[PDB]
Amino acid sequence: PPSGYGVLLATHDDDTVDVFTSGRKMRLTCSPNIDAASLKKGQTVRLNEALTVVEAGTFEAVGEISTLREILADGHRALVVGHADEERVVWLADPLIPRKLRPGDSLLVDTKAGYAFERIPKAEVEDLVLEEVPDVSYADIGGLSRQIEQIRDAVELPFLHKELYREYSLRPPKGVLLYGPPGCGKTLIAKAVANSLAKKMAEVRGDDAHEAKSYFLNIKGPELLNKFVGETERHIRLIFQRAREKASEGTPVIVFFDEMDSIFRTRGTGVSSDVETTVVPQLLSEIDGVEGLENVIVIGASNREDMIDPAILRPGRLDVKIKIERPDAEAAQDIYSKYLTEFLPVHADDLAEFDGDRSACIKAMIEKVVDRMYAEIDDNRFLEVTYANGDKEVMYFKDFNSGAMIQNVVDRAKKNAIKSVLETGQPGLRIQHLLDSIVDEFAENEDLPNTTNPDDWARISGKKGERIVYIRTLVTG
Amino acid sequence: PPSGYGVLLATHDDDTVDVFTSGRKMRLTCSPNIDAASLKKGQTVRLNEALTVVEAGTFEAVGEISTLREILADGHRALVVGHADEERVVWLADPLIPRKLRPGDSLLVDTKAGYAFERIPKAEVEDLVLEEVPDVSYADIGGLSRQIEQIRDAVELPFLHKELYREYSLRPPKGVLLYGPPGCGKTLIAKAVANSLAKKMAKSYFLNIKGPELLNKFVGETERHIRLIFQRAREKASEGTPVIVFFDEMDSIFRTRGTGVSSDVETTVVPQLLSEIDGVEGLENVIVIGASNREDMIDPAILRPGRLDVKIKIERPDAEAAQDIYSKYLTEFLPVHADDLAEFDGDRSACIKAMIEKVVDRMYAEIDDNRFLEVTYANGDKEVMYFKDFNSGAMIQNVVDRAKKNAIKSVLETGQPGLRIQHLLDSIVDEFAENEDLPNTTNPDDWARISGKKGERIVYIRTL
Amino acid sequence: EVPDVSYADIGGLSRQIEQIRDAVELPFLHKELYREYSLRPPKGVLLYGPPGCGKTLIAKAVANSLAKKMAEVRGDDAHEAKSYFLNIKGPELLNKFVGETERHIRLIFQRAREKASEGTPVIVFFDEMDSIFRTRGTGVSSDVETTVVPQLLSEIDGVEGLENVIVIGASNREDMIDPAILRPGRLDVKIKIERPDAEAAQDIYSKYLTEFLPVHADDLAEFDGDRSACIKAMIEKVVDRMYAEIDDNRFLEVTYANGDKEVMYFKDFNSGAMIQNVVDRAKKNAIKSVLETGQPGLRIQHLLDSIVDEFAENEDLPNTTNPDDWARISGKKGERIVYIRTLVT
Amino acid sequence: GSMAQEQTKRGGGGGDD
Ligand SMILES: Nc1ncnc2c1ncn2[C@@H]1O[C@H](COP(=O)(O)OP(=O)(O)OP(=O)(O)O)[C@@H](O)[C@H]1O
Ligand SMILES: Nc1ncnc2c1ncn2[C@@H]1O[C@H](COP(=O)(O)OP(=O)(O)OP(=O)(O)O)[C@@H](O)[C@H]1O
Ligand SMILES: Nc1ncnc2c1ncn2[C@@H]1O[C@H](COP(=O)(O)OP(=O)(O)OP(=O)(O)O)[C@@H](O)[C@H]1O
Ligand SMILES: [Mg+2]
Ligand SMILES: [Mg+2]
Ligand SMILES: [Mg+2]
Repeated sequence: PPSGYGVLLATHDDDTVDVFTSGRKMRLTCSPNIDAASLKKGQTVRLNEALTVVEAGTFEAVGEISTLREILADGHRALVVGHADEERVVWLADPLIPRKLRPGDSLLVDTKAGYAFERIPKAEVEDLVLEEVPDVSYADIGGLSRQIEQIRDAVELPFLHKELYREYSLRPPKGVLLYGPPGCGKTLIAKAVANSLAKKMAEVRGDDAHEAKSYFLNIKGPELLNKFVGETERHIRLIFQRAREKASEGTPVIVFFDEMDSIFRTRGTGVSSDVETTVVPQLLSEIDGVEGLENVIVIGASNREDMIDPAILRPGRLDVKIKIERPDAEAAQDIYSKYLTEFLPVHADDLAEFDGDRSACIKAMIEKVVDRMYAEIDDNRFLEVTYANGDKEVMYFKDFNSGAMIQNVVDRAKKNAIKSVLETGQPGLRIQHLLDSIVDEFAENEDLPNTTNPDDWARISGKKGERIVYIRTLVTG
Repeated sequence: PPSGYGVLLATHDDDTVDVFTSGRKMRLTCSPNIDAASLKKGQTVRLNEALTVVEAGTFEAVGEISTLREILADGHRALVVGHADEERVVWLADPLIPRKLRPGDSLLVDTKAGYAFERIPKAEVEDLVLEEVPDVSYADIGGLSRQIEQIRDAVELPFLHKELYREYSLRPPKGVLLYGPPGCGKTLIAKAVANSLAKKMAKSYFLNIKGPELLNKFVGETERHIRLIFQRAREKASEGTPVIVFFDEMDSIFRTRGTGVSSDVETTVVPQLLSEIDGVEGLENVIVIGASNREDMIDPAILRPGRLDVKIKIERPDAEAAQDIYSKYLTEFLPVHADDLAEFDGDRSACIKAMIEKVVDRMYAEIDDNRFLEVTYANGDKEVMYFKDFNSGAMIQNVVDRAKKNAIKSVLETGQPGLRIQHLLDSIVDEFAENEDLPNTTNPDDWARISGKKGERIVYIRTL
Repeated sequence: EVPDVSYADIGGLSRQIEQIRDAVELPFLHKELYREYSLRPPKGVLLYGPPGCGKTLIAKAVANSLAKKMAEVRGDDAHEAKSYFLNIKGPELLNKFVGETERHIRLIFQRAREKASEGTPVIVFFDEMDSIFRTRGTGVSSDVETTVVPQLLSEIDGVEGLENVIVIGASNREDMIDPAILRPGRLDVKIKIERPDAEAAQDIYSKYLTEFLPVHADDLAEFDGDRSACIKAMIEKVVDRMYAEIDDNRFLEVTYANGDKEVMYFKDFNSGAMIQNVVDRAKKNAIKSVLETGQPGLRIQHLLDSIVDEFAENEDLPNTTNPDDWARISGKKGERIVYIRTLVT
Repeated sequence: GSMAQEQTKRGGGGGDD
């Protein structure tokens, strides 16, 4: 049978309720089947041709998004403004009396019915902060065991043992700063953290899909900056409001500021841009202000620690400072082992001397590669550096080795092996291919040096005691 | 006979549907002729006087158009903004749920019904990000065979047999950086490889963006322009087809993030690009190709292995490369002098080849007739740098154009339809009568690099 | 939520708490004497100093005290008690449209003047007003402050002025603050928060190392179970180690424009936040040891090596002698410092 | 050689029903 719908306004003990439909409000009685006490405020009902309330339900449909301004004294009505700066009070529905409401929260309203049904999540945050879960895990990271343990203890440990922390009256750190030379790996650690966080909530909690996406708000560095006044501050405030409302008792929320070395500026610096004076104080007030966050972790990745404002690096805002160093020999071996797995096509001639023991052959190849790469020979001499004292110091390729360089060398060796397979026809991977790839990679970076190169002065001049003033390429030709 | 129309909202297990008609929502029952299972959300339904659905057609093609803001987590609703900044949370029809909708997409909606029917393509967004069809081929480029081989290996091969790469677990290259002296043909190689990849597929898309075009008076516009460019690239590559993004003249924008220019906004533009290449979100089928005659001025963070890992150095053409370029720009169909044609007995190819050989022999000589510059180094040794060390491809093009202009003058003065070898020979020496921007100030960076190659710092430059 | 902190949770600041009480609580506790002497409460309060030294701590402690006073005076409703403290949170007033931030400021101040009842103060706290505080000519990217500052300074004092509203500002860059707003009659009380000394460090450690924290039995063995004596001895040892002129505590070498050389230790760049972080790191080490070995207890060596771990973590953060705190020492020497080098290993 | 930030000025607009 054909029937219409209406919006319930109030319930009375006379078994009669007020329903708004067809643009007018009428007081109608309910069917015997339905229970008056079961009905709630702000939920829809289904009428009939005789106007008999037969079915209940909830309202989920379209509506003009209204900005909530304040909550009245009675607590059941709310003041909202519309697109045309029209202010009006509306009865709050049952599901809004959930997190505590705040001024400026978007609400779904029906002007004719005058009821606010739900809070729409802010669009300026969700459409951008969320990202797809990377495949990188802690297993796929090598040579940074101490850093991995430290970041684990800073992020995941406090929430696994909540009672132990409560007994000592300790709280999780309010900020982590990852820093180091380029290519040593910080976005990889961020990927591992994001993957671990997604795994923790998708299975151990098992709430629903896409919920793991909601956590770990990832924001690129300059993307918050925009051409307006107060827009960046509005974005920051919306981000932190979302983080605060998504942070639960023991459930953490991670805000990752990629490329924090240039966190919108260094305050008191920048001839071309002066946005620091308005963006830095907002972030400084959001973190460790008059009202402080409870279970929100701020993680930043930087390549120039000096270019970050000092007031944000002090303890209480970015507590745990994790430094990633360029790999040494043992770390280089681990990094190579992270890529040269026992599943690559291995040449039969290279396995001839190992009697088919692929793992031993790979280990020996890794050792040979490391020895070649870290050899102190004239072939490995890259640059000479002159300082204020003038002492000419030699710098090899080992001083610029990184996990990215190791991956590039391995990929180039794989490409050379594929070329050999295509041309000659013999399948497999050869150690000589790795050596040729190393030689080509080292020779391809002869044009990198310039008059000045950062990311190494803070590590060289500290021991040397004098600033780098001259750089020369060594014997070539 | 008369029958109305309505908008379907949802289906129920009781074989009942919700229909929006005349600005009101009603509960209806499908007719026995139609099947309730086949119904889809947002589909137009034909009603009758008895308020019974009897037939369902296609979706409405007219109404308002709104800008999409976000997609709600429930997967059945979307927040959009109206013409007057009015915000509506509207249902998504079945067709909406190519690539998934992104913020900024235009949706055909009707506010009273509250449904989004169709994604409406916009010409302005397509025009903002240009996608031309390159036509330059590998044939048009001569004297750079090994560089063409390298760029084929770094681009063409990974997509020719990508299944082999997956078997070998090899990651296709993500960045190629062409560098060298100016005028050596940096853009031609990129255009040629783009055209070859377009012909190879049997579909690809190519994005070309210049340097200064990514500069704005305000702050926060270049970064969002880069973000939009990479979003377009990701949208095009989501289908699996490779996408090439070419940055032209990277020397001007996103220089060294350190001191660099004493007053520049560069410090806030390079990291964004970095975050677009290496980050928590990783692009899959996007290749970034950059060309800059000043490789030392590029940001070392961009030049880190993994981003622009492939590095190709173009060098100034030698005598054989000059002959190749001349052969490329001199065809058999080109008119030649009657005397030369009679000497070669109609063998036009031999005539043009011999003329090219004579021209390239004239250009490369140590005689004091082709003196170009005088260079005095730190040791004080004076050396005459002739044209042999500055034979760029654009210079060859200018030589050919000047020779053709001289041929036009000769044919309009005498009337004989032919081209003389003496025309090109005179154009060789007339090329440097007018500046070609090869000479520069006291201590140029190119001459500093040349001195570093030589081993003694160049201090004095004199025109000859 | 009003912060749970109280004045008893702030250590090393004795004169400053007295001043902040005299500015706010005293005029309303003794209205009769103020009327007799024809004295009115100070119009503005200013807090400044190195970051992490406790400005926001005082700002929230005074808010908690005001909330308690209003609860025990007017009524037990939480909202009315909390409504007498206003939070700005920085550049919240800035808006895209022209002339809207001024309207927001005017609304705020008119509501503040309507709220006061000559016995109930209204407190407006500008958290990190360095954004609004600008010299009207230092702008490079935008000059919205050229419009914001006149409106605020005219609202504060003018032909129509506020009577019993206290404006509290907290800042870290005092130089960037506009000279006009740094005037008697607008910011009467200039409270300066200084980095803790030895006694202040001991007081802060006592505030954080409470006697209720579990202590290892071996530590209590020396004092035979006297928890307070053991804890105070540990605090004394920790503050002695941290405030010691040892070759391992050398931090930075400072060279001025005139050429004077100064050796600065880690104690120079110390704050209450650093002490709290050291205590938290020691507690983290203790709980990790408890998990690994199965025995409870916080030891002294945990504090001793947490100190060196923290000092090593923050051992290298210099940047082209940015005058965050170098201005004062440079003025003492005579010329601004230009050269620095890290003394590590 | 400096960047700017924009402040908008809303224009009058009104509709009926
Ligand atoms: N254990 C490891 N240590 C270092 N690098 C690794 C390791 N494992 C893998 N890598 C490789 O190193 C490359 C660079 O890592 P990553 O992107 O984190 O550097 P980054 O910190 O982003 O550099 P920058 O800060 O200069 O952008 C990655 O592509 C990754 O494949
Ligand atoms: N094989 C070749 N080598 C070099 N130049 C060539 C070759 N073939 C043609 N040219 C000419 O070189 C000119 C420049 O080519 P291209 O645009 O690739 O470099 P470019 O970007 O102009 O160099 P620059 O960076 O100095 O501007 C073209 O006009 C073309 O006619
Ligand atoms: N007596 C004390 N002196 C200084 N700091 C203390 C004291 N007691 C505790 N602290 C800690 O110092 C930290 C920082 O203090 P507060 O937030 O008041 O200043 P701040 O806001 O960091 O200063 P700024 O805004 O300049 O960074 C607090 O988290 C608090 O736990
Ligand atoms: Mg990174
Ligand atoms: Mg070009
Ligand atoms: Mg503060």
